[PDB]
Parts: sequence; C-alpha cells; structure tokens
Amino acid sequence: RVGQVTGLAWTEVGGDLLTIETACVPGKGKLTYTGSLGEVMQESIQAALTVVRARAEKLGINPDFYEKRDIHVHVPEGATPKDGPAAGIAMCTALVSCLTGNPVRADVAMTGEITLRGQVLPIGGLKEKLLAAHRGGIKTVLIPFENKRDLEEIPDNVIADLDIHPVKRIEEVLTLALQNEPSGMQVVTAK
Amino acid sequence: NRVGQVTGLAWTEVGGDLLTIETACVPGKGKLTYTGSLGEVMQESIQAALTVVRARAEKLGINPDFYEKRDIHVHVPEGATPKDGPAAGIAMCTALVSCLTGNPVRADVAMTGEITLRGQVLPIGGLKEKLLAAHRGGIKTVLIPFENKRDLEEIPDNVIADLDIHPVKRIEEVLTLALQNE
Amino acid sequence: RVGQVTGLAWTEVGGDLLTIETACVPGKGKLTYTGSLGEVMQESIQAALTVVRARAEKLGINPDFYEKRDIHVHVPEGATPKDGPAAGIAMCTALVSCLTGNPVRADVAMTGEITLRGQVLPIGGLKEKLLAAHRGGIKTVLIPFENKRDLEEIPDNVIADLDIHPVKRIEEVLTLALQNEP
Amino acid sequence: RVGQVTGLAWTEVGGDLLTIETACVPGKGKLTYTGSLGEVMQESIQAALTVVRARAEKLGINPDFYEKRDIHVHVPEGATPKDGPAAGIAMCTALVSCLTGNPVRADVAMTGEITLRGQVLPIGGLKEKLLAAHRGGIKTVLIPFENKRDLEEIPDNVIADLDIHPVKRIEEVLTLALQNEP
Amino acid sequence: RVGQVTGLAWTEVGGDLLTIETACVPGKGKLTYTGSLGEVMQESIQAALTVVRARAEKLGINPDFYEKRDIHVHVPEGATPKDGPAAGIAMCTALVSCLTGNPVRADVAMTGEITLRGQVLPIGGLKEKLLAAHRGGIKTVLIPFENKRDLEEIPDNVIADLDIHPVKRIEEVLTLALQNEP
Amino acid sequence: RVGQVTGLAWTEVGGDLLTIETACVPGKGKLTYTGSLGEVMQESIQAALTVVRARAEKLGINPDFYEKRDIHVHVPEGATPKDGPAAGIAMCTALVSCLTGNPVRADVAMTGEITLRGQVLPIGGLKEKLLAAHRGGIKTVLIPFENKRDLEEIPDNVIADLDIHPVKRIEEVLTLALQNEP
Repeated sequence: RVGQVTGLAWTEVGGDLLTIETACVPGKGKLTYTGSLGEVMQESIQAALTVVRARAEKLGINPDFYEKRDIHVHVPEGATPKDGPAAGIAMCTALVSCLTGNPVRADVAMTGEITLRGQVLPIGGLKEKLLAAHRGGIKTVLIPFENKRDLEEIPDNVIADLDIHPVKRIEEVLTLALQNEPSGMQVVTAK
Repeated sequence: NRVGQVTGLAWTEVGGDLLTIETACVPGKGKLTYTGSLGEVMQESIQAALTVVRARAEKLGINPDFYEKRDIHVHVPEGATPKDGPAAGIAMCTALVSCLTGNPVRADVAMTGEITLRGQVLPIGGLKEKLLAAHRGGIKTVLIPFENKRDLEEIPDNVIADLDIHPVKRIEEVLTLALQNE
Repeated sequence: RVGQVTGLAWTEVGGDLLTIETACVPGKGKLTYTGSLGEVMQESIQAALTVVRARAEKLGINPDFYEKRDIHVHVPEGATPKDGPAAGIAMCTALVSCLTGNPVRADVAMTGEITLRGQVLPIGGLKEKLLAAHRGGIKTVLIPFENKRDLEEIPDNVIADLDIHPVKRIEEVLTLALQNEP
Repeated sequence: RVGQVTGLAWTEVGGDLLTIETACVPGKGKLTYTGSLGEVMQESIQAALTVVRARAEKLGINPDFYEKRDIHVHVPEGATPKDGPAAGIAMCTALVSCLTGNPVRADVAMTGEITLRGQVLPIGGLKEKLLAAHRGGIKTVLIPFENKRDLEEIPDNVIADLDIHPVKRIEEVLTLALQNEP
Repeated sequence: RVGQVTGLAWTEVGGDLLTIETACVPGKGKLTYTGSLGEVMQESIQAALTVVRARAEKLGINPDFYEKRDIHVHVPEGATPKDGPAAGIAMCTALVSCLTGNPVRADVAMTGEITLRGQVLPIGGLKEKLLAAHRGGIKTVLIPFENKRDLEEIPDNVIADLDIHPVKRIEEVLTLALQNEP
Repeated sequence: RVGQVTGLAWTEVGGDLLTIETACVPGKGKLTYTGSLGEVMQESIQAALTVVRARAEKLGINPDFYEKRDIHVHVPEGATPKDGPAAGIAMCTALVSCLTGNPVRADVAMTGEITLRGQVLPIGGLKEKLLAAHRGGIKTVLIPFENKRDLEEIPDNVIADLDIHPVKRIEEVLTLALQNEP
C-alpha cells in the first residue's frame, strides 16, 4: 500500500502495533495529524517530515510539488490513545511513500525514534513490540541497531517467526520498507 | 442546496444514537469548520472523512481542486448534545460527497462505521444501542461495518426483523447504497 | 443599516427576550460574535451564517458577499451570560435582514434551533420563553413545529394574547418575520 | 485631549474612573486593546468599533479606516483589572475622537453600555461612579437614560456640582462629549 | 540593531536591576517578546511601541519603520518570572535607541509606567528598586515624578548616593538616558 | 556535523548532555521547536534566532533566510523533558552552522544563556554539566565567563581532562565551535 506502514509503538492497551496511514492530496503545504496522538508522537511526525524534506533531492520530491500538497497522517483506530517516539521511522517511511507513490512492502513492521540527522535511536519495550508483531503475523521487523542487545531476553519461538533487521539510518529503513529504491538513481556496473 | 445530509448512528451523552450529519459546501477558500458539541475523536473523524473525498475526488466526479474554491461546514445536531467517537465517519464521507455532487442521499438509510484514509470501514462499539435508535427512529435500511456482523446475534429479533442491515467493507459500497443517483 | 431581531433563548437567569443585533458593513469576511456567548450559542451563529451562505442566491444576496463583508453579531446585555441553541432562527433572520436590507417585523419574537438543511428543531423551556414574550408585549411568536405539544401547559390568557406560529423550516421563518417579500 | 476620554466603569478596586487612551496611526488595520481588560470590556470595544464603522460616513471618517489605520486602546493603570460593559460609550467616543482629530471636552466623563444600534443601556453602581467623577473634578457626566431613577438614592452633595445628562443614543453622547460637531 | 537599558522592575526574586533589550532587525512588522514576561509586562511593551510610533517623525525615526522592521523585546535572565508595568519607560528608551542608533548611558537606571500619551505614572516597590540600583553601582536613576514622596521612607544613606531625576513625560527620559540628544 | 551541537542543560532525570539538532530547508519562514522543550528553553531559541538575524550579513547568511527557510530545532531524546536557558549559545551555534553549512566541531560541548546583544550569561549546575562532558568523552567545553568561580569547587579529575574556555560573547563561541572561521 502507498502511504500505509505498520509501526510498533505505545498505545493504552500496551506497546501494541499501529496502522499508520497517510494521504498527499492537492493543497497548499499544510500538515495535519490525527488519531488520538500524544504530544511526543506528534513531534515525531514533525521530525519525520523535516527528515524527508531535508532529503528531497535524493528522494526525488520536488519542493514545487511539495508546497502544492497537503499531508494528512492518520492513525486508526481513531479513539485509541497512542504516544511516544517509537513510530518515528514508520512516519518517515509513510511520508516518503505518500509523496512519491512508492508502495510499502507487504509484511514489514518497524520501530525506532528518528532524529533530524537520519539516525535511528533505540526504543523501549522491544519485548511487547515484537510480541505484537508476532501476534499480527508480521514477517519482517526493522528495529534500531542499538536495540540488538534486547533480543537476547525474547523467547526464541517469537524470534523464529520474525526476520529482524537491525538498522542504523533512515536510508536503510527506506530501502528495506519501500518496493522501489527510494534514494538516488540506479547505476549498473560490470567488472 | 449546497448542503448534504445523512442519518448517522453515533455516540451521544444522552445514550449514543440517531443523528443527522450535515455538511455544507458553499463558495469559499478552503476553510473547514465543525460544530455540534463534538468531542475530539469525532472532530478528527471529520478530518479523516474530508481527506477520503479529497484523495478520491476524480473517481467521485468532483473537481480535484474543489477545496480551494469551497468552505466546508460539518454540523451535527442536536446542537447542545455532547457527542463523540468515530462512528459517524462513513456518514460524514457520504454527506460530503452528496454536498459536492448534488446527488441526494436516501432518507430511509442510516449508517454507522469508522472510516479510514484508505476508504475502509472499521467496526464500532455499542451496535445494540445504535440499531435500537435506528429502529425507534423508523429507519428502513442500516449500513454497518462488516466486522460488526458477529454483533448482530445479540440484537433483539424484532429489531433484526424491522431493519434491512447491509454490512459494508468499503466506502465504495456505502456510496452506491446511500446515494440516490450513483 | 443594522439587523435587529427579538429571540427567546437561555440566559444565566433563565429563558428570556434577547435583542439580537447584526452589522454587515463592507469588509473582507471577518465574523465576530459578542455578548457573553457560550460555545453552543456561538455554534448556532456559525450554523445560521452557513444557512444564509447556502441560500445566498435564492435570497437575492451576491453569493460572494462573505468575501466583501465583515459581520458582527452582538447580543446585549453585554455582561449577561447567554447560551444554548434557541436563538438560531433569530440569528439567521437577523443575518438575512442585515445582508438584504429587508427590515424585521415589529412585534415578532422567535425561538428555535436551526440546522444547516434549514429544519427548525424544538427547544426547551417554552413556557418561560412565552411568558417573557407576553410580559414584554410581543404580539407574534414563531416556535418550532415540534413544540406544539408544549402549548397545552401554557396559561390560557398567554395563549390567547399571543399569535403563535409553529414553523418547520427556515423559509417560513423568513417569510413571517421579514417585512418584505422573502 | 484627542482620543483621551474619562470613562466610569468597574475596576477590581471599585467603580473608580477610567482614563481611556487611543492611538490610530496608518497601518494594516491592527486592533490592540490593553490595560488588564476583562472579556466583557474587550467585547464593549468591539461593539463600539462596529458602531463607528457602521456610521463612518456620517461621522466624517473614511470607511476604509478598518484597513488603513492601526488602532490601540489602552487603559492605564496597566496592572489594574477592569471589566464590564459600562465604558462602551466612552470607547465609542474615544475612537471617533481619535479617528477625526476632534478633542474631547475637559471635565466630561461618561458611563453607559453601547449597542450596535446606538442605544445606551443602563449600568450598575452609579453612586460609586458619580463619586469617582466628583473626586476627579469632573463637572459634566453622561449617563444612560435608564439610570435617571437611580439618581434618587444618591445624596445631594455628591451630585450638586455635577452636570448630569441622561442620554438615550450615541449621537447625543458624541454631541455632548466632543469639541466640534461630529 | 539591539537597544539596551537598565530598568528596575518586579521579578520573582523582587523588583531588581534588569537589562531590557530590544532588537529591530529588518523585517515585515512582527513583534516578539520573551523573558518569562507576565501579561502586564507584555502589555507595557505594546504601550511603549505605540508611544514610539506616535512620535516617530520627531525622534528622527523613519515613518513606516513598523512595515520594515521586526521588533524583539527580551528581558534576561530568561528563567526569572517578571511582570508589572514598571519597565515601560525603559522599553520605550530601548526601542528609540534600537531604531536610531543612539546608545543608552550605562550609568542610568530607570523605572516607570508609560501611557500612550507619553506620561510617566508612579510605580510600587521604590525602596527595593533603588536599593538594587545602588548595589548595582548605578549613579543616576530616573523615577516617576509622583514617586518623590516615596523617597522619604528609603534610608537617607542610599538616597544621598543617587542622582535622582523625577520625570513626568517620556521626552525628559529620552534626554537624560540617551547619549546623544535625540 | 552541520546543524548539530553538543549542549549541557537541564533534564528531567539529571544527566545533562544534550544533542541539539537543526534543519533549515527551503520554505516560507516556519519555525518549529520539538524534543519536549519547556517554555524557557523555547524562548532561548527565539533569542538565539534574533542574534543570528542581527548578525546575518557578517556571518555570510542571506538576511532573507527568515522568510525563505523553514527552521526546525529538535533535541532528542524526544520523550525526555528539557528546559531552562542554558542551551542558548548552543542553539545559536546550531543555527549559524545550518544556515552557512559550516560543520560544528564534534569535540566541543557548551553551556551558556544567550542575550540579544550576544553576551553569554552564567548558568547553574556546572559541576553536573562538566561531569557529563568528562564521562562522555568531550575535549573542549565553552562556559560563561561568570561561571569561572564555580570551577573552584569542582573535583580536579573531572576538570583536569577538559579544555575549558570561559566566554563572554557569541563571536568567541562561534570561532571556537565551528570548523571554518565564521
């Protein structure tokens, strides 16, 4: 799906999984975000968007086009309170996909705090996040490189059904989550 | 006549029930306003409904730039009744499509369901009380989310007898069923 | 010019007579509303303006008047809290009068909740309102159609002194309350 | 004396007197009101300003002043909370004076609530206001006509050196308060 | 493009020595204020600005400086809550200094509330303020004319060491505080 | 590298090493501050921002940047509350870096309240801030000149390892923090 990403982050009912949605429609450069989102999660969307815009050239988003779009990120179920920083890289991925028409890869989830520099910072509650992904039949989860330590204390039955890809930067997350290569143009070389 | 109207079933502090969702779309400059003693969740459902229409504007027969040329006012009477939740979403989407196209809505049809940006219809809570309101209100046909079908067993036989309940998965089905012309 | 209508609506000390004032001078589209107005009454003014906007051409108003008018709705006494939806039809009438220069009738008061579609919904406290009109020497009162039931309990002399007209729709209100044609 | 008017209105310390000040310099139509003003007094300013706009042509003011002048109302002492509607006719007078160069008259004070139609409505605590006028060497006081009967329960000596003019309409206030025929 | 004055005004610590800063960088008329300022102090900034604007021609400031400058008034220490009207004459001084390039004499501190007419009104806590100027090594202090009596209850040993200039109007403050005659 | 500064400031636990980020992409002047920042810290960003504007020309910065760029200051970790004025010089450094493309030295940490005139004011918690820098591998720390006295009671081993540069003004800060001469 274009603009749809599965994040793992905190909701009232524990650190469940989140179905993030995004729309990029004819407009005037307005950003709106909804889904009973707490302050910290809101700010993660703002950080995620700035990350995209700072990388517009590499990702092929023209500023002309971007200022003629409104963006709405919505996170159903609408009434469920969600919060925290851990959907950061999912917001970013969703927004790149939304702006470029680049479909998100099926059966991937991701968790991690985004920074303006593109670094994926570690999150809390990896146990229950991975539990939620397993429960949902997710096949591949992207997690912060720096949470690799936390995999040890997770039951090996859940670990077995999940393909875990620890990531350090947003460029890697995008290559792992989107169908087409989001950064640059493709050069073929032969030896 | 730039005002769409649709019978919704949604939560109210006087026991969540039958409401008319209204949506006007007069000449303007792309301002959204919403009224009716709405809680935050319901307010956000209006945003989501709008976005569904804006994204599907061509497939729906609406000018894709309609939003620069129109003001949108969504109102949910009765005006003093505190109301909330996502269950009016598909009614808001329908009202807005009606308002912009001139296609009237069937007054004998009511609807309940959370809408997503992807045009899917998600399940709601308190289906009993919703369907009770549709029954008491003399509504003929109710659209409910497909995932609320299992909830239909707890509904009293006489309400199931009275009401033609059509479960829906997508906004497409909603519009086909609720709008008079297409 | 200055639009001026007598409504019956809730104040801190109960339902009472309110002088609703409107000014609509050349401008850029600003809406201001004052009078120690609670949020519900504020929303009723928004609803009333939308009704007018949606009927602009039928009413003979340039449909882009909102681009070139500022509108100030004010409800004295300034210090007295007021609230609820029952001035809706008065607000609409005041707006129409001001924007068309069609003066409001002498000795008419009105109570009733407006909706964007133009249906007039019933209000509470009709007895207190009708008593206030009667004490104030008002000759004609427009009430919502679904308040006909509340007339039984009104003192007989009050019913006899007042000309009471139940209305279903805003068009009826404008025809009865405005001095000229519409 | 231009744009400077003595109002009589409520302050947190009493019904004290108010030195209302105004500035109106070329700009984009900014409106600023300061002086620890409560919501009701702020609302009286908006009412006063709409009355001026509605009458701009008859008062010698260019009606585009809303877009060509920045207006600042300020009521020292800055930290003293002030509120209520009773400075309404003082605000209207201040604004007219500021916008036409017409100085207010020495030793005049005024109290009265303003309506959009220009009627002056009665106020409370008249005795305290007249006392503040007396202690302030005010020789002429404008008051609402409906406060005439309140002059009875005020004593002989706190009035005998005050020239009290009960007024019904804003025109009368402006004629009495300003130096040149408005 | 940064003016600097030492004021004496109320802080959460007490009415102390305070560096009031103002920048006036090229721009399009935005006003920015920071320094943990309470609402009364913010309003004193608005009065100060209006005073400078009303007198721009006299002072040698280009008219329409408010079209072409952004103004930022900051009062360190950033975390210390401050409030009241007493920095008013210091804000005026800083703004005139920023706009004209006329440096402020660092041997001068000042306190006083400013009115739109340029009058200086008396302030509170004179004792604390003059003690903090003395402790701070300030030679000269400007105070409201009406605060003269208050000197009599401040230790004579402190007051003997201060060159105190009681002032009625903003012109007197600008002549005393600005290095070059404005 | 560019638009990235290591600060020492206040934090809900008490550690104090802060990773300050900035971006300044093409836009229309929007300003966004995130990272759970308290109001005093946000004001320090506004102060820092005006410092850059005042000096834009000297720093090679296009003075149009304030309406031509969108500036985002973010301080992870996103969830951790942060406040106080002690990141002011860091915020200024981060902003200058971003707008010039001049990389910040990764071996430098800093702490210091900033003023509109560019002076660096003393902060609190020096002992805890320096211990954070000692533990965290930083080689050079910029501290306000007036905190020199606080080094006396900090343990020798935490300071023996650090190159501590006490600074009075932002110009020093920028020379020592940035890779290429500002």
